[PDB]
Amino acid sequence: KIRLYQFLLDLLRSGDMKDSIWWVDKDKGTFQFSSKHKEALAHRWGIQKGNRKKMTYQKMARALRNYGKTGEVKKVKKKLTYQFSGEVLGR
DNA sequence: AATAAAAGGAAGTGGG
DNA sequence: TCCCACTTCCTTTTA
Ligand SMILES: N=C(N)c1ccc2nc(-c3ccc(-c4nc5ccc(C(=N)N)cc5[nH]4)[se]3)[nH]c2c1
Repeated sequence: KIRLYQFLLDLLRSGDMKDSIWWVDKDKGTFQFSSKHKEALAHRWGIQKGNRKKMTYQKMARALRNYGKTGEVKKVKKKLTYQFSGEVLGR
């Protein structure tokens, strides 16, 4: 099954949910969620995974935070903003 | 207060 | 057995 960081990168590449997520500086890999429209993106993640419960942005961001140590995705000191690693952006 | 963003410990679920 | 890669639950903290 697809990994969360890959789901997000795929969305950013396709533009399919541009009202929920967008690049801030794509060269740096920084991206930002919509305050008002992030829940619809979280719902889509849960449905893609076939999880038992409805996915929420809160639970999706809980998963995102686990990438902090390994480095695939890091939180940026800006509202609803995160940053992919160079490895993730290259691969 | 109401609302939201951010955090993280801990236990549960998948598929190896 | 026991890690993967989250998911789910609950509580706290800050703005
Ligand atoms: N509404 C808003 N416009 C808004 C905008 C930006 C915000 N940036 C925050 C936070 C930053 C740090 C926070 C925090 N540091 C913690 C340490 C420990 C724990 C714990 N559970 N031990 C919890 C913590 N939370 Se909250 N809140 C914002 C709100």
